[PDB]
Amino acid sequence: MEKILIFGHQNPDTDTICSAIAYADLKNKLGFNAEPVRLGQVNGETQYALDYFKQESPRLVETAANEVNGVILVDHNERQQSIKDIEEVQVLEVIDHHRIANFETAEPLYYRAEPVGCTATILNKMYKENNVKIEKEIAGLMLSAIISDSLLFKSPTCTDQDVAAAKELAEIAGVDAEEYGLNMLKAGADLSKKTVEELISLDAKEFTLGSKKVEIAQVNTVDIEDVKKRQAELEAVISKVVAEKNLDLFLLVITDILENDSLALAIGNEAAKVEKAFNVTLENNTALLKGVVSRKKQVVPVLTDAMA
Amino acid sequence: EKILIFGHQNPDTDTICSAIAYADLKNKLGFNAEPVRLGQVNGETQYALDYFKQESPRLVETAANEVNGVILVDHNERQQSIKDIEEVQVLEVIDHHRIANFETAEPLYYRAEPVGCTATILNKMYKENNVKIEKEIAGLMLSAIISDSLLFKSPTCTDQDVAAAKELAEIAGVDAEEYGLNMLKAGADLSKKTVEELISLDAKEFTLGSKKVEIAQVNTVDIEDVKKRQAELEAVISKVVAEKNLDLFLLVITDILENDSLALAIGNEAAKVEKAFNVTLENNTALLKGVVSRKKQVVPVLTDAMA
Ligand SMILES: [Cl-]
Ligand SMILES: [F-]
Ligand SMILES: [F-]
Ligand SMILES: [Mg+2]
Ligand SMILES: [Mg+2]
Ligand SMILES: [Mg+2]
Ligand SMILES: [Mg+2]
Ligand SMILES: [Mg+2]
Ligand SMILES: [Mg+2]
Ligand SMILES: [Mg+2]
Ligand SMILES: [Mg+2]
Repeated sequence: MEKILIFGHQNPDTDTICSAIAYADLKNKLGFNAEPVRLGQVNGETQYALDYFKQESPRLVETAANEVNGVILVDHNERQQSIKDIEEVQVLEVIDHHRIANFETAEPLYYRAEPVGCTATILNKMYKENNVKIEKEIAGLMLSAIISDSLLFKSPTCTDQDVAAAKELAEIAGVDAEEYGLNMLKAGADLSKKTVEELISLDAKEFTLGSKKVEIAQVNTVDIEDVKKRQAELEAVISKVVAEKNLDLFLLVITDILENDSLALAIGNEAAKVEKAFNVTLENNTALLKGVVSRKKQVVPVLTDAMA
Repeated sequence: EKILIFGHQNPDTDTICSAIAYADLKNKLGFNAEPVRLGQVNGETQYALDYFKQESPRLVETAANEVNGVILVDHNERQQSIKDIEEVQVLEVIDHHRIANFETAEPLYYRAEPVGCTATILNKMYKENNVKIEKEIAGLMLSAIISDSLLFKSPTCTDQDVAAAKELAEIAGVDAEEYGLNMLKAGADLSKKTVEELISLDAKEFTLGSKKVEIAQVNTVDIEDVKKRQAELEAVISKVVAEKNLDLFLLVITDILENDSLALAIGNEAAKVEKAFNVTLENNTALLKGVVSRKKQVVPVLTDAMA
């Protein structure tokens, strides 16, 4: 039975780790041969979930073509967010909830994207479609992904489907979603103890917006000022990445997850397009974005329109 | 509120019938959809609309003057879609092709399955939403499946396609084999067709690596009947190659009873057809035994060969 690898994006988050584990479980329970893997270090929010539910971290890989011919992507599609040698393997399936870009196949495939708040909400439907029981620990990881992506049901990407899926999965997992979820989210927002290099990379994604090359990184914090007081250090590492990767823009979004507001720090030739996108004035490279917490819903679309 | 649903340029039975069927499902669920088309209805699709007493979808050239959002069926690539596709939001895609030249600003509902026909996916969607398929609509969906599968002979045809067709033929009240052989024959009637029509009726454009390609297909019950028009075919094909700056125009002339095709290849990259199929072009043509599917048996190997 031909082996496949399943993985999410570079700089993995809880949905990218847990949705890879869950979809590999659904495949293997149906008699196939899948291994969930990861493309970077597990963050502290995800580690809390894996520890709580007694599950192992997926194996770390740098490339896939040395191992397999076919892969499945979860929680992303764009080539520059994926594994370094993505061109060298066949993408058999994608299960995702993002915009589509920089993604091509030579052959027909199973591509399933729904504009819901979490990839795991889609995988929940797929377990039921295939008459596979969800084990307690698997449901716990799927719940963890929904809580992470929805910021405990506060994010504007959260839908009635995500809420319903979380209710089902919390019951299967044997946990109170609010109590568990608060503890998990707090494990991820712990950060006056992280390097600025980690801050700008632990939830960074690259994009192309028209002709322009862009990186958008986000930090969950419970306090904007204990990030903002490090602006000189943040500018030094961000400017280095801008030069090395030839970026037109690096946008750091520092989100207060308990107030649902964000501070932007924008560096690069196209920093003024942030002003157009959010109707905002950059002063000393920053601006407050009130209400903005979602990169896929509230940052990527307007930044595209402003840049074009 | 108002949305348009449509398939590819040079519409086939799946593109017309899946647009009609998905609009029906949206409308039965309380939404506001109209199915439209991007080109003239072919003789196969016309046979189906006459048989099931259904009108042809309204022909449109642009969408942005009418609506803000659209739904694509049976395609995704921009160059196969409506000319002003960049000026509207794509809300959903239901499809069974490779993905390319397709980008959105926002998340969307994208549902592609590597099955034999878009209508096979829509059949599942009616069930997921608990909506009854009307007799006339089931016949159109059936027509789409028979068309894309060449009466269950194409290698794209899966067990899901066969199962869908069996349910829909029962709802439609027809024998699939008898109706299907007749419908397919209606599209294989090339007697009143100009060579301009022959190379455009079922033509699709692609970019394969960095090479610009057009692949047209024609259904026949006698390859040699179209092969005797080769000089006239080469005239119109070469005109297209020049006008569109193509690296390759490939005409695939398919014997729908024998499951073989004759290739006619014109353009700088014609020799890549020899590599893709392990054949030798003689006077610009080569027999491709077993080859009937563009999405499964032509596009992938041509892509490899041209890389
Ligand atoms: Cl009519
Ligand atoms: F995610
Ligand atoms: F089709
Ligand atoms: Mg993610
Ligand atoms: Mg996600
Ligand atoms: Mg996430
Ligand atoms: Mg995120
Ligand atoms: Mg079609
Ligand atoms: Mg089709
Ligand atoms: Mg077709
Ligand atoms: Mg076709």
